[PDB]
Amino acid sequence: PQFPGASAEFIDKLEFIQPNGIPIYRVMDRQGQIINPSEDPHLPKEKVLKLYKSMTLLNTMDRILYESQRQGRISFYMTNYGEEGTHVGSAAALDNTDLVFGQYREAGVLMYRDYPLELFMAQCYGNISDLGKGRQMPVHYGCKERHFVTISSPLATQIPQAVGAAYAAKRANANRVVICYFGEGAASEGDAHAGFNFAATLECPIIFFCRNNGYAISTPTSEQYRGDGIAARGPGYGIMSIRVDGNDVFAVYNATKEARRRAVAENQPFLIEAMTYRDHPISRLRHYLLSQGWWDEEQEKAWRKQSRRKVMEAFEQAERKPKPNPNLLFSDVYQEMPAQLRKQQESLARHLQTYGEHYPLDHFDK
Amino acid sequence: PQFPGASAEFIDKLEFIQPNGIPIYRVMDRQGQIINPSEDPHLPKEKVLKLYKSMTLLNTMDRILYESQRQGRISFYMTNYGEEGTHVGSAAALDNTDLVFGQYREAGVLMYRDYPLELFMAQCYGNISDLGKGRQMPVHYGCKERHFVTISSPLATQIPQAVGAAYAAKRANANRVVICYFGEGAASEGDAHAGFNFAATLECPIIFFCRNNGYAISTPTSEQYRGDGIAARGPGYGIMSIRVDGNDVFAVYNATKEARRRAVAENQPFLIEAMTYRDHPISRLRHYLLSQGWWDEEQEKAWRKQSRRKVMEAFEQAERKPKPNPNLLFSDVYQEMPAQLRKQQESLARHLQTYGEHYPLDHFDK
Amino acid sequence: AHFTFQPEYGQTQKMNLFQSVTSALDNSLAKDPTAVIFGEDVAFGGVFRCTVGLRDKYGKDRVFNTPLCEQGIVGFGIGIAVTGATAIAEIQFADYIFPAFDQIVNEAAKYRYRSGDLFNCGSLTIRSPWGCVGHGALYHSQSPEAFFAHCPGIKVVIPRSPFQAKGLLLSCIEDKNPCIFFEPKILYRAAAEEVPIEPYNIPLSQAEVIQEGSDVTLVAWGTQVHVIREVASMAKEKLGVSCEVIDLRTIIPWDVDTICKSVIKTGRLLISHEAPLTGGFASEISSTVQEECFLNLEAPISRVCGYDTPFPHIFEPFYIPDKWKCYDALRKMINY
Amino acid sequence: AHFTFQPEYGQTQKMNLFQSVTSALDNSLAKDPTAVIFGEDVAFGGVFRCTVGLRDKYGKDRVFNTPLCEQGIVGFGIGIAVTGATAIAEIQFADYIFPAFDQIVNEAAKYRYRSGDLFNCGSLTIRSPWGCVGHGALYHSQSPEAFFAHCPGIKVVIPRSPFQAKGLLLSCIEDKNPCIFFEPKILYRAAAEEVPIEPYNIPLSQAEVIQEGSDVTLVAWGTQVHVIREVASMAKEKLGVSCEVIDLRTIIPWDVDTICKSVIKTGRLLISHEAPLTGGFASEISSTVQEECFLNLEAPISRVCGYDTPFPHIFEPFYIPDKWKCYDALRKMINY
Ligand SMILES: Cc1ncc(C[n+]2csc(CCOP(=O)(O)OP(=O)(O)O)c2C)c(N)n1
Ligand SMILES: Cc1ncc(C[n+]2csc(CCOP(=O)(O)OP(=O)(O)O)c2C)c(N)n1
Ligand SMILES: [K+]
Ligand SMILES: [K+]
Ligand SMILES: [K+]
Ligand SMILES: [K+]
Ligand SMILES: [Mg+2]
Ligand SMILES: [Mg+2]
Repeated sequence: PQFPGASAEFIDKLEFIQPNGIPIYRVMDRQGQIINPSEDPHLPKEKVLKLYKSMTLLNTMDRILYESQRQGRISFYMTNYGEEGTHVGSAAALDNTDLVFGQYREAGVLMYRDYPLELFMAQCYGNISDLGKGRQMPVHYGCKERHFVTISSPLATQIPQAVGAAYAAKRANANRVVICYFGEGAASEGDAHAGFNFAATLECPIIFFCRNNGYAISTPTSEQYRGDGIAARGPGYGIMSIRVDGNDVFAVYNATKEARRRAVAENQPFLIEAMTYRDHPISRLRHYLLSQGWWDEEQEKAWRKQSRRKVMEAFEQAERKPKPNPNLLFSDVYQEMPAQLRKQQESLARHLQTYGEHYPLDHFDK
Repeated sequence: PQFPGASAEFIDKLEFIQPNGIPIYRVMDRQGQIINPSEDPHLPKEKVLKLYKSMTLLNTMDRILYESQRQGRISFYMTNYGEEGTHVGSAAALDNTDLVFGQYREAGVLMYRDYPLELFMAQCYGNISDLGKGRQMPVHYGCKERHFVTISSPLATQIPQAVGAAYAAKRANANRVVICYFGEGAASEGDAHAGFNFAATLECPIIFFCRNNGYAISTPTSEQYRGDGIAARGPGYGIMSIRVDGNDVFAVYNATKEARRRAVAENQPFLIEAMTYRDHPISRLRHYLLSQGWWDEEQEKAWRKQSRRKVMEAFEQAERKPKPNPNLLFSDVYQEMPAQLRKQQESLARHLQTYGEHYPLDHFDK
Repeated sequence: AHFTFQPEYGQTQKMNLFQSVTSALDNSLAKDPTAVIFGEDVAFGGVFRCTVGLRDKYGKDRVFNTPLCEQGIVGFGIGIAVTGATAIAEIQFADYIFPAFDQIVNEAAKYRYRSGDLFNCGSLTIRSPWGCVGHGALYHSQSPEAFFAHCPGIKVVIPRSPFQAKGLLLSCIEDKNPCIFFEPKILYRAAAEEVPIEPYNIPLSQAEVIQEGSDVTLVAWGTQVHVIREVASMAKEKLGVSCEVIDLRTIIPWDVDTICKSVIKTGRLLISHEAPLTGGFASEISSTVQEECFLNLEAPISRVCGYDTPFPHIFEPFYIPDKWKCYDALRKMINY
Repeated sequence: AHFTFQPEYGQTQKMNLFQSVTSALDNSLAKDPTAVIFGEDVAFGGVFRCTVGLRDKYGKDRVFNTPLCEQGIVGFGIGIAVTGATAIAEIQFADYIFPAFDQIVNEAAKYRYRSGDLFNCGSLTIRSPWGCVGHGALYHSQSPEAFFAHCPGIKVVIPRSPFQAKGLLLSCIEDKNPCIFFEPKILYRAAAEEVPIEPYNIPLSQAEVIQEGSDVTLVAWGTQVHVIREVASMAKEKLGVSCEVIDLRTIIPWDVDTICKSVIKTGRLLISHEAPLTGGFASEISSTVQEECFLNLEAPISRVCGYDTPFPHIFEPFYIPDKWKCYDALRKMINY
């Protein structure tokens, strides 16, 4: 051999390597029964109830905000249907300070981390309570306190960024891991190849969490890739990989818990591909709760009622708050405000003094 | 299962898939002996002598142009040392009209396709005989007649382009294949991920030919990737792949011939990773020639002499030709010349009329 | 809404802007057997419906989806064009054309020049939704033309209506140079007018004076043309000012002569665009007009543009160079 | 050579431009434990020697090579900066910064604004070799600053000498906004002068009048500053013209006041840059100066720039805006 590119022997016959099916890891069946006792995480009742309540509260909020979008009360919305288990299950396996990068289906991570209903709604309405100052489109959430990096629209850009944050974590040596969520469509972007390769060659403690639901808008996966999903790409980058049942919160939890443990200890990336769709994560966990004697019909009714009420109170409040001062359109472009940008801000103030009646000033703060 | 992302079954235990060594295909040993008779391509004496002469003539040209660069007679140069076999061997397996995309180490493909020494040198000198009109840096060769797409400096950009040309070939249905050469360093660019994935999902008749020599400038492959080379990435994209001995022209020929046959018949991509270095391809083939009674010391001396002479005649001619008319700096920006660009051309002509003594006009045509 | 749209080649039919794009694409594939259309989600008709019915009519090998990768879409398109086939690539939003910047600027724009015309990708056209839409915020509202304007080798074209869009898109598709065609998405449904059913061409690099005037020249492109048309009306009504309204149409190579001829006559110029001020294309027009019409300029050229910030969500009403902002600038310039 | 280089903070030492960059990087890593330097081939010292000895001095975890992927290098740098650590990324040639355009324009530039300052990547600096070099042709000669000038949220800085390079680079590294620092590669070895061994800062967004004059204002940046300095000498000697020479230094946010103050005094302005004319940054300076100094302008502002073509190999001598081209334009402007 003696080649500086790859360790291998010689072969004397011409043989092309064919795309050599990764199995889907499952812990509980559609009836909520633990399939293999040695894989039961035996999470405490309080934690499991928190998984269930976080998922259902997200679903309740989704229903109301979806309707809100349909009435044109908010300009855009993305639901979390089918993704409640992948996000609450994986979030439960993380340490509270582990940094999260994501895209559009990660609100369940924030919900598990106790992000206020008031803040989810402030962002969607772009009101004065939004720490994002109403600058981005709805569902572009971010929370510095809960280590959830602000979402941006360009797909996959957060992947190599998540790798850099992980490299810095390694250097700071404080036992933290970074998790980066993305869809199978986003995995087609060049930024995905960059992130996976950099994470492996620079030995970064990061978990890549790919949600594969078979579609990127109208595009089926048959038009997205030809190998065996995204999990099959991991080995080629030298990344430990696994495929899991996205409708099974326990399977998701187990895979994320072990990936986190090894990523932080070994400074090596892990790839988890969770299969989901359009046997729903909420339905399956509820069956489990019943079998343990941890939930019943009366508790379900009381919760559905308390959650609807909590969501509507936040909703009504969000709608009556004013939007931020228009001056906020000019700050944070740079940390400080360049004199030429201030000149533009002053230009607007002068314009509104004269033509203000033609603008929706009554809706904005100050 | 029932998931639209990947065909697979369930697994009841948590198991991470580990980066599961691809062997190096070899046909002849370092002593030029055929290792396995069933793999001998039994190429005719005339063809094999052409492989040998193309490789050595390239080496002779490299020596002279390298020295030329050192004396500052040409502004830049890239040699082909160690890559003579991968390129002449693969080029011999292609049909003459198969379209080639490459980067900096592909001059042997042109040499095999009988590209004139005069044209290799016209491009390096940027003289009047250069069909490229002296616009690009040396060794940025291109030949429409020999279906060799003009080289550009940005790494990997030619990969998705090669896939698009292959898709068009498929549609034109004329039994043609596209081959695209690149280095293992270039395989790290996002454009490489794009090309591999598009080729698989759009079913394109293309051969990806990756030269892996263990280094990208000063960077060893340990800092370039962590999986088992580039060949190991093929399966994950759903691409048939193979690794071959780059110092063995016959191994290279066999792999390219079979990849071409299947790519054109099945409209599917193939990935060949040829291992090379910094047992030299020329030395190994010469041993083979001797064993067949096809070459001897006297023939070697006469050829070394005839090639040195051919190269120096082209060299002397290239150096005495003038450079192109400075007006050529303005054409081909667009097919036609915009009136505002013509205005700039006229501006230069006026400038030179007055300040011409300060420019090297004696060196340029007209 | 911040604007109001207001509406020889044979039979016509009422068409909104997305329908006129579909008509141009249909005419193209019908008369050019090599032509293919590809991108993100174009198979089922597109997220803005511009390719509805085309796959059923021309075949899945001619109207198809690619993996989600803009750099790939452009490199792939370039490769198709290199073989001589017509490649019409779609980038879902102009805001997402950036991953393909290297393929556009270092490759497509330079392909012909750097090969001495041995190879080219002149049969490539990239079409992409463009401009503000009321709530698109940072990544569904951008106007990237100025970034492309600094790249010799490509053409950048922006229509203001359905009739203009079909004629200009057909010209881009047939032009022998790589073209980027930006479709003002706020007009996809909003603007509807009579459009010839058969193919016709509108010349590239030619501005259109849509209203003659004698006191000041107003220049814009895309949706902003309708804003300055309204501003012309306000100036006439409130100030007795005669405005000459010009739709630039082609960003590069632009129609320098039509603009200078107009300014030599009026002596005043106001350029407006949604894109940020600094580095915006109005700077190029202004510097050029100043160089060619110095002796005729009666007042400084004004640029009424978006502010030098990313495009905001809730503050959009305050960010755009609306009719009141344009009118006020014009009032001050007239008063100069 | 088309130019001629011509040369309080403590002890100094003669340093060429690449040595001054190394000195800035050394000072930075010494005083900032979080700082790391990464890119293509930076470990062994770089292809232009700017990082020689740094890995041996600070460790392989602080000065390291990345895979060959510019989009990755920038996204990775952004991620490091998001955690608050100083990230100094190298792009091997400015011509290769394009694959990273989306990460720079849609991500780094907008990071702070779009999160309401909850997150930022202000500790990121991207350094890259820039400008012509006599034979670099299309992809080793580019001056991309105008593309970046149209992007609110980033700073673009270009030095003209070793002393200026270390002070400006230290300011970029320490600035709280993502910065792109372009190093004129033709000066790496050519320009050598006394440079303080200890760290010092030169302010960003501040131009420098390097020569007072009263008849005309000349503005340039990078190597072109030396060309206009020579042109000032030619004008004085041959025309009795007093030229005010200004090094812009920061492309964005640029020093509008220093430039306008100079033009109000001289009444004439000539801007020169290697980059192509159309869409070049001279258009922004010209349009702005015209708006602020209309009453003082005695003649049209001239822009002496590269032609609107890709950067050629054998024709470089004829392409660049050399001293004779600048001088002739100045002669005509004076004669206006
Ligand atoms: C660079 C870029 N290209 C295109 C889009 C438009 N877009 C938004 S979501 C989407 C589909 C994403 O698919 P996937 O990553 O699989 O996630 P899913 O929505 O199925 O969860 C597309 C093409 C975008 N936001 N950014
Ligand atoms: C986009 C881009 N980035 C960086 C470079 C500079 N560069 C030229 S060759 C090279 C190494 C290429 O390595 P590889 O692809 O492995 O080929 P090899 O030279 O070993 O045959 C680099 C980084 C470039 N030309 N283009
Ligand atoms: K993102
Ligand atoms: K290339
Ligand atoms: K075209
Ligand atoms: K900085
Ligand atoms: Mg999906
Ligand atoms: Mg290599």
